[PDB]
Amino acid sequence: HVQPIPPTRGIIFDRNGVIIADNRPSFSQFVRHYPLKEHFAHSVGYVGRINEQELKNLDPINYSGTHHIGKTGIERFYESELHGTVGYERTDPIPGKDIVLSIDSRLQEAAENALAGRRGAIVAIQPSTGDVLAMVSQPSYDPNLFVTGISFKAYAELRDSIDRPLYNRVLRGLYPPGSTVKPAVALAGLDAGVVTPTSRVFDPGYYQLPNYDHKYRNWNRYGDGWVSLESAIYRSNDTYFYDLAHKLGIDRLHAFMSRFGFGQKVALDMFGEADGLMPSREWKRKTRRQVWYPGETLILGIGQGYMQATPIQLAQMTALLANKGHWIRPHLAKTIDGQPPVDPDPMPDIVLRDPANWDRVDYGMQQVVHGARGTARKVGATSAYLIAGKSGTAQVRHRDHALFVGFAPANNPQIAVAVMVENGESGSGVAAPVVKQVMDAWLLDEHGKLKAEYAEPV
Ligand SMILES: *C(=O)N1C[C@H](NOS(=O)(=O)O)CC[C@H]1C(=O)NNC(=O)[C@@H]1CCNC1
Ligand SMILES: [Cl-]
Repeated sequence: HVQPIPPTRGIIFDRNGVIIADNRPSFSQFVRHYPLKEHFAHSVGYVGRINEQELKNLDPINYSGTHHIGKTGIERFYESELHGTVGYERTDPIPGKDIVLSIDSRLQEAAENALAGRRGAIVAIQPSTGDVLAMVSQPSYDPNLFVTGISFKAYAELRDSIDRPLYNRVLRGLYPPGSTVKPAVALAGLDAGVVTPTSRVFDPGYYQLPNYDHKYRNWNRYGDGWVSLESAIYRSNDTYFYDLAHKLGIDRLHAFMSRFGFGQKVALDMFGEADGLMPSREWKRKTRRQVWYPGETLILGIGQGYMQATPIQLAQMTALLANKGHWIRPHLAKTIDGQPPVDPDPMPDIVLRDPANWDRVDYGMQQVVHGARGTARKVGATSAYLIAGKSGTAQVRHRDHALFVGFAPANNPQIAVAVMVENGESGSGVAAPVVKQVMDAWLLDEHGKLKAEYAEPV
């Protein structure tokens, strides 16, 4: 008599080879094991028993003897590769393909530590390679409770908590990116030619389009005076980008911010990534069926309105500013079966008509943290490396979310981080120190100094 044999699920490693997912022996068959538990619930995901629906959507041959299936995260997206082929009693089953993740969990743990128990999300990207060095969504849960079947009570402890431990804030958490988009908006205006690196704008504390008497007010009521590209970035002036978005138009704004990855998903291998929203004139005609008003473009110049962005879309934009426009999609899976995965649908690189604008916007982001009048100047006083970042706030009872993106070292980008702290208020005061703690753990040795590898200038 012949009898089928199930295959063993592929092992999951981090970027340094620490095991993220084993298989443990049980009797009356292997169970999947997550030896780091909550530190990867939203990155790797988990597996569970196979339901009524997914059984009529799986090979009865290859999945014979396989009673569990990927549910979310990496286990699902690469369920095919991690599964394998069955054997027969001896045709031996070929074990599932092993996956090496890009995440360094010495940075994943340091990021969760930097979040300090607050609800939110942290995403770290290596801009030259696209490796997702960290993917953090707080709070967490133990993925080892669904592998065997989770008690309908313990599920409720997850489901009926208002902190939402099941919410993957990195992938399905959509927030108005706020002031953090202003570097990309500046590049949109600089590219079109409506604004030049030295062209000035007087800030009386408000902006009016040449038709209405209505005033679009600056976050500083009394104004910043004459502001240029750099002054507009390290002070995050709203009137400068009110004026920039006006002279640019939403037709060429939505097109530019789309090439930065806003609108649809950015990553290569992230299950259930929300597209986000980059509003255009065609969207509002479909969705709301009303003509686009020129006042709706000005709120977009400072990252507001109906615009929706996921914390990974933000981090990819941060890596893009670090990468000088070379488009490489973020990806968790570093290698599959020992070779890196290939992007089937790449994104075109962002080729500016004056490539020096990259260094000018980066220098504006650079003075955000280190300038004498930067919003996050206190963060730069405690730094051993140059940080080209920018703080912001998201729009929302309770307060509003604090945001801060940034890459470092500014002159040789090795890390790109985007942080969203729920109800943090001060992008400069809470979200900025979290980036610097995440960036510190990646760049600093264990004695507080910058690593030898990253110090040399290029
Ligand atoms: C961007 O989101 N803004 C710029 C400020 N810089 O962030 S931080 O606090 O330095 O870290 C933060 C506030 C936010 C802002 O409010 N910008 N201005 C507006 O939204 C209009 C002025 C008041 N009504 C809207
Ligand atoms: Cl200030």
